[PDB]
Amino acid sequence: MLLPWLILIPFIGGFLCWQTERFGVKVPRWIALITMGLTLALSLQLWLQGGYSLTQSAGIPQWQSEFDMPWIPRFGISIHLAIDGLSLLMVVLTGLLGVLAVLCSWKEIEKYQGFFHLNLMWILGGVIGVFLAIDMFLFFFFWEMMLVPMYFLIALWGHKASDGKTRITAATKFFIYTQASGLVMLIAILALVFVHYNATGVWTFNYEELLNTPMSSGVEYLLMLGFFIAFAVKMPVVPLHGWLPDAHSQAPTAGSVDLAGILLKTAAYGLLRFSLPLFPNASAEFAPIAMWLGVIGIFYGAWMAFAQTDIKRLIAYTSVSHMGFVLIAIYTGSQLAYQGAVIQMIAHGLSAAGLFILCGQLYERIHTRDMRMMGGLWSKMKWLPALSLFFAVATLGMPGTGNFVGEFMILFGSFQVVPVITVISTFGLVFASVYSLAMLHRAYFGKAKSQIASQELPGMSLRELFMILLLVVLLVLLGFYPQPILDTSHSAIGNIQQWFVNSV
Amino acid sequence: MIPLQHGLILAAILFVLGLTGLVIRRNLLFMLIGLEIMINASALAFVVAGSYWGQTDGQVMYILAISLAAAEASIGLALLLQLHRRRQNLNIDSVSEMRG
Amino acid sequence: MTITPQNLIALLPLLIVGLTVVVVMLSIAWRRNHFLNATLSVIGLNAALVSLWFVGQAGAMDVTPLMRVDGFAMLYTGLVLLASLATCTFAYPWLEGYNDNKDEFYLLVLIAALGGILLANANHLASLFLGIELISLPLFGLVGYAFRQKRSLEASIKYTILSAAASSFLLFGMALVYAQSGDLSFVALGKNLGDGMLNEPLLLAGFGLMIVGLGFKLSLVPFHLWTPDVYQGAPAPVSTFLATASKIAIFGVVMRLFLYAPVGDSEAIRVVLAIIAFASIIFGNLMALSQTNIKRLLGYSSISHLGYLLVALIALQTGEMSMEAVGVYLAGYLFSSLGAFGVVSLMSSPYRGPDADSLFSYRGLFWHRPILAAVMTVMMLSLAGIPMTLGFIGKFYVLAVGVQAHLWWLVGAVVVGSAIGLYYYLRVAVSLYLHAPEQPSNWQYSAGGIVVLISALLVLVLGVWPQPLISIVRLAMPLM
Amino acid sequence: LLKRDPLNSMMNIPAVLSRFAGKGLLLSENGYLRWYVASMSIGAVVVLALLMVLR
Ligand SMILES: CCCCCCCCCCCCCCCCCC(=O)OC[C@H](COP(=O)(O)OCCN)OC(=O)CCCCCCCCCCCCCCCCC
Ligand SMILES: CCCCCCCCCCCCCCCCCC(=O)OC[C@H](COP(=O)(O)OCCN)OC(=O)CCCCCCCCCCCCCCCCC
Ligand SMILES: CCCCCCCCCCCCCCCCCC(=O)OC[C@H](COP(=O)(O)OCCN)OC(=O)CCCCCCCCCCCCCCCCC
Ligand SMILES: CCCCCCCCCCCCCCCCCC(=O)OC[C@H](COP(=O)(O)OCCN)OC(=O)CCCCCCCCCCCCCCCCC
Ligand SMILES: CCCCCCCCCCCCCCCCCCCC
Ligand SMILES: CCCCCCCCCCCCCCCCCCCC
Repeated sequence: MLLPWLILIPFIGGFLCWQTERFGVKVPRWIALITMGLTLALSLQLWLQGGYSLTQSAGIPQWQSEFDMPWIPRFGISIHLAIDGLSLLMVVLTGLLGVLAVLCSWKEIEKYQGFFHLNLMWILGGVIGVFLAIDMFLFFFFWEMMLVPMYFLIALWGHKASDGKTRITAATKFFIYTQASGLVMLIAILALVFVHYNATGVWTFNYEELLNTPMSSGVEYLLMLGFFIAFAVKMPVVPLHGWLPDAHSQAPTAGSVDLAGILLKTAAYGLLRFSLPLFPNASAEFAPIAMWLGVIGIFYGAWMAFAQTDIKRLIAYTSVSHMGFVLIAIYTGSQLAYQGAVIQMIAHGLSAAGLFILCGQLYERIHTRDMRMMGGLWSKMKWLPALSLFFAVATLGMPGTGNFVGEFMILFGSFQVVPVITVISTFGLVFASVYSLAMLHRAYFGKAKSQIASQELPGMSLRELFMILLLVVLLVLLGFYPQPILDTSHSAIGNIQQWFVNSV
Repeated sequence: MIPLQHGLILAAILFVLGLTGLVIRRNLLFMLIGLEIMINASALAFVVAGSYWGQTDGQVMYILAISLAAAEASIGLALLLQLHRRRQNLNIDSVSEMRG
Repeated sequence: MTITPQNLIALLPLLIVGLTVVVVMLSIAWRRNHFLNATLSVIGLNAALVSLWFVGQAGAMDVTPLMRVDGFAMLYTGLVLLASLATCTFAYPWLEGYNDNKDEFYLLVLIAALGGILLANANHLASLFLGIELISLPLFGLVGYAFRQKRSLEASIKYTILSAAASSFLLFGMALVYAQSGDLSFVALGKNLGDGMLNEPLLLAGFGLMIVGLGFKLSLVPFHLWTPDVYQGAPAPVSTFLATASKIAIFGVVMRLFLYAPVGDSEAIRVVLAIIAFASIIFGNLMALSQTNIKRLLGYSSISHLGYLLVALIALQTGEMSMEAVGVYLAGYLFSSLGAFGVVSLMSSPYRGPDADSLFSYRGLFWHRPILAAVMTVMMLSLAGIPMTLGFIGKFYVLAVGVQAHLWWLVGAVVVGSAIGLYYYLRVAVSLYLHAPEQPSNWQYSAGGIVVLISALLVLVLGVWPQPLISIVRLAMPLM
Repeated sequence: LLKRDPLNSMMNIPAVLSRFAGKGLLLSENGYLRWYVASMSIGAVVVLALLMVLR
C-alpha cells in the first residue's frame, strides 16, 4: 500500500519542484530534498517493518508487500507492484542516491532549475518503478520511462564545456541504445504473453502467472535472448557498452545525474527477477556465453579504464568491469554468488557515486578533465585527494570496503560452479588494481603538469564533505558488517536460486 | 461474339500508350493529354466489362469516370494556364525547386 | 434498393456536410465574408459530429448497394470530421494573412470532408472511387491555394498529375476486377471462386493496379516520392489536412475492402503488401534522417507510420485485433499529426505573401513560444513511439498484432525503423530547446493554440491511461 | 591498441550504414515530376509481376 506512494512521491515532488520555482530560484532544490528524504524514509520504514531477516524462502511468488490496481483490463494489464528483500535493497539504495543527487546539485541555482529537479525526480521515480513493478508491461513502461528525462538532462543541462553538439550526440546514442533494447524486450514480453494465451486462453501480463509457461526450447531461448539484450545494454555488457562513457562524459558536471540515472543497476535486478525465473532452461543453456561475456567485460573495461585520459570515462569503464563480475555471478547456480552479486551492486553504487561526486568537485576546482593537465594535487587540496584515494582503494577491491565482500563472495560461489572463469576474473582484480593506481598516479601524485595544477585550490564545503564522508562510512560498514544486507536479501535470493536450479 | 479478352486487351493497349505519353513528354500539356488517354482507356475497360456481364454498372462507372476526367482536366488546364502566366514556359522539368 | 427514412437518419453526416457545402456557397455568393463563412463551415462540421451521435443511436445497416454504416464508419467519420475542424481552425489565421479570396478554402475543405465520410461508409467500388476523387480534387485546389507562391504551385501541379495517374490506375484495376467478378460490391470480389482457385490472374492484376492507386494515396513505397514535395509546398493547414484526413479515410476504406473481399486473404496479395510495408517503414525512416525541413520530415514520417499501419492490415485475416489496432493507432496518429502540423501552421500564420519565405525555424522556439515548443516535443515523442504517449500505444498494438500473426520480418522492421525515428524525432525535439541568434492577438489564433494544446493533453493522458480509447475503438465494430 | 574503443566502433557501424542508405535513398527525391510518374509505373510493373509470379 506504500509502494504506489514510493513511486508517486518522486513524481509529485518533481511537479512541485517545477511549480514552486516562481516563489524563488533557491526553492526547488529544497522541495527536491524533502521529497527524496520522504522517499528514503518510507523505504527505511518498509525495511524496519518488513522483518526481512526472519523471513524464510518459500518460492516465487513471495512478496513482503503487494499492490494491485487494473490499468488496461483489455490486455490484463495492471499497476501491480510488489516488494521483497532484493527490491527493498535496491529501493533504499536509489532513495539514498537520490538524496545525494539533490545534495550534489546544491548551490547550482539558475533559471529552469525546477525543470532540472523535475527531470531528476522523474528519473528516480522510474527507477523505483522498475524495482517495484511485477507485471511485465508496467516493468517495461518504467524501463523506458527514465530515458526521456535522462536524455533531456544529458542534452540540455550537460557538460557546459562541450560543443553543444557532442552532448546531443551522447544523449541520442544513449537513448537509441536503451530504447531499441527495450523494444526487443517488448517483443519478447508480447510473444511470451501470446504463448501463455495459446496455452490457457486468458490475457495476463502478470509475472506470477507467466511463470511455468509451457514452451519449447527454441522459443524460450529466443524470449530469453530478447530479455538479455535489453538487460545487456543497460548493465552494460560488451559490446553494448558504448553509450556509457559518452553519456557519463557529457552528463551534467555535478555528477548528480550519474547517481540518479546512469549508475544504478536495474539491469542486474532485471536479470535476477525476470530472466532466471521466467526462462530457467534457456538461462541454463545461455550461461557459458553470458559468463564469457562477463569475463571479456571485466578485462575490456579494465583495459579501457587504463587507457583513458579522462577521469569520468575511467570511472565508467570501472563500472563496465564490475558489472562483468555481476554478470558472471548471476548465471551461476550459487546462492553465495547471488548474495555476493547483491553486495557488489550496492557497494559499486556507493563507490562509483563517491568517485563521480569527487570528480565533479575536482572539475569545479580545476576546470579541466585531462589527467595530463594535472599532477601533485595532494599538495594543493585539503580534503579531496585523500577521499579520492579512499574511493580508488574501494573500487580496487580492498577488504574493509563492501566491494571486496561482493567480489569475493561472487568468486567463491563461481569457483564452486565454474573454476576457470573464476580464475580469470581474479586476474581481473589484478587489472582493477592496475587502473586504480594509474588514476591515482596520474591525478593526485607527482609534479604539476600545468599552471592550474600548481595553484592552491579551495577546500570542500561542509555539505559535499559530509555527503562524501557518509559514503565513506557506509562503504566501510558494508565491508566490515555486511550481515544485515545479506539477511535482507536472503529469502529473495533463495527463492530465485531454488527456482533456477530445480527447473533444470 | 466478341471476346471480353479482346476488349480488355484494347483497353490495356490504350492505357499503356497513354502512360507512355505521360512519361516521355516533357510538355505539361502533353502530360495532361496522356492522362486523358489513360482515364479514357480505364472507362473503356469498364464499359467492356459491363457489356460482357449485361449490366448497366459498366456505363455508370464510365459516367463517374468521365465526370472525374472533366473535372481533373479543368483543374489541370487551370494549373497549366497559371504556370504559363507565371513562367512563360511549359517545361515540367523547370518546375522542380523542391527536392530531397 | 431504395432509401428509407432509416437510411436517411443513417446518412446524416453526409447530408449535413452536403447541406453545409450548399449553404456556405450561397453565403459566399451573397457576400464574400471570411469570418461568417468559416463559422458556417465549422458549424456544419460540429453538426456532423452530433449527427454521428444520432447515427450511433440508430443501427448498423447497408444504406445503398453502395454504402454501409456501422461503428467502423462512425469512428472513421469522426476522425475525418475532427481533422477537418482542426484544418479550418488552423486555416483562419493563415487565410487572414491572405490577400485573395479566402472562402473557397472552406468550400474545398467541406467537400474533401464529404469525400472522407463517403470513404468511411464505402461498401462498393463505386463509393471507393468517388470518395477517393472527392478527397483528391479539393486537395488539388487546397495544395495550390497560394498559386502565386512558387512552391505551392509546384506542389499543386505534382499532386494533380500524380493523383490523376493514380486514379487512372485504380480505375483500370477496378475495371479488371469487375471483368473477373460480375459484381462491384466489396463482399463479392472473389465469391465466384472455389477449391483453392482464389488466385485468379485477372482478379490479382486488378487488385494490383488498385494497390498502385491506393498506395499512391497512402504514400506507400514505391508510390511515395510525391509526399515530401507536396507536404512542404502546400499551405500549412492544407499539410495538416493532407497528413491526417486523407490518409485516415483512404486507409479505412482499404481496411473495409480487405476485410470484406474474399480475395483479401490471398497469399500473393499478403506477400506483396508485406513487401510494401517493410519497404515503407525502412525507407521512410531512413529518408527522414537528414532533413532540416520540418514538413519533409513529417512527410517521410507519414510514409513510415502508414507502413506500420499496413503491417497491422496484413494480419487482418489471421488475428482478431487488427481493426482494433488500426483504430487505436489512427486516433493516436491523428492527434500527433494535428499537434505537429498545427504548431507548424500557427508559426507560419498569418500568410506573409507569395514572395516572403515560409520557413519554420524551430530552433530556439522555447524562448519565445514555450507552450508551442512543449506541444511540438510531445508530438515528436508520440510519433517516436515513446511510452507515456498515445503513439506508443499504437506501436504496441502494431507489435502485438504482428507477433500474433508471426510476421517476424515486419516486427523487426518496426523495431529498426523505430530506432531511426528516435534519432530524427529527438533531433527535432531537442533543437526546440537550443538557442537561436535571430528569427496573433486574435481569438482564432488562440483557438488554434487551444487545439494543439488539447491534442498534446490527449496524447499524454491516453498514453498514460489508454483504456477509454481502447474501449471506444472496441465498440466501433463493423459488420462481421 | 584499444585506446579508441573498437567494440564501440563495430557497434556504431549500423549508424554509418543507416546514414549511407538514407543518403542513397534521398537520390530518388530529385523533385522531377516525370521521374515520379516513372517511379509509379515501375512500382506498378513490380507489383503486377510479383502477383503473377507468386499467384
Ligand atoms: C539497418 C541495418 C542494421 C539493423 C538491422 C540488423 C539486423 C537486425 C536483426 C537481427 C536478428 C535476426 C533474427 C534473429 C532471430 C532468428 C530466429 C530463428 O532463426 O529462429 C529459428 C528457430 C526457431 O525455433 P523453433 O525451431 O521454432 O523451436 C521449436 C523447436 N526447436 O530458433 C531456434 O531454434 C533458436 C535459435 C537461437 C539463436 C538465434 C538468434 C541469434 C541471435 C544473435 C544475436 C544475439 C547474440 C547473443 C547476445 C549477444 C550480447 C547481447
Ligand atoms: C475521450 C478520449 C479520446 C477519444 C477520441 C475519439 C476520436 C474520434 C471521435 C468520434 C468517434 C466516434 C465513435 C463512435 C463509435 C460508436 C460505435 C457504436 O456502435 O456505438 C453504439 C452506441 C449506442 O449503443 P447501442 O445501444 O449499441 O446502439 C445501437 C442500437 N441500435 O452509440 C454511441 O456510443 C454513439 C457515439 C457518439 C459519438 C459522438 C462524438 C461527438 C464528438 C466527440 C469529440 C471528442 C473530442 C475529441 C477531439 C478533441 C479536440 C482535438
Ligand atoms: C532487431 C530486433 C527484432 C528482431 C526481429 C523480431 C523477432 C524475430 C523472432 C523470430 C522467431 C522465429 C520463429 C520460428 C518458428 C515460427 C513458427 C513456429 O512454429 O513457431 C512456434 C510457435 C508457434 O507454434 P505453436 O504450435 O503455437 O506453439 C506454441 C508453443 N511454442 O511460436 C510461438 O509460440 C511464438 C514464437 C516466438 C518467437 C520469438 C519471439 C521473440 C523474439 C525475441 C527477440 C529476437 C531474438 C533475440 C534478439 C536477436 C538479435 C536482435
Ligand atoms: C551485438 C549484437 C546483438 C545485440 C544487438 C542489439 C541491438 C539494439 C541495441 C544497440 C543499438 C545500437 C545503435 C548504434 C547507433 C546509435 C546511434 C548513434 O550513434 O547516434 C549518433 C549519431 C549522430 O552523431 P554524428 O555521427 O555526429 O552525426 C552525423 C550526422 N549529423 O547518429 C547517426 O549518425 C545516425 C543514427 C541513425 C539512427 C540510429 C541507428 C539505427 C541502426 C539500427 C538500429 C537497430 C539495430 C539492430 C541490430 C544491428 C546489429 C547489431
Ligand atoms: C510530461 C511531458 C514530457 C515531455 C514534454 C517535455 C516538455 C515539458 C515542458 C517544457 C520544459 C522546458 C525545459 C527547458 C530547459 C532549458 C534549460 C536552459 C538552461 C540550462
Ligand atoms: C535495412 C533495414 C533492415 C532491417 C531488417 C530487420 C530484420 C529483422 C529480423 C527478421 C528475422 C526473421 C526470422 C524469420 C524466421 C522464420 C522461420 C519460419 C519457420 C517455419
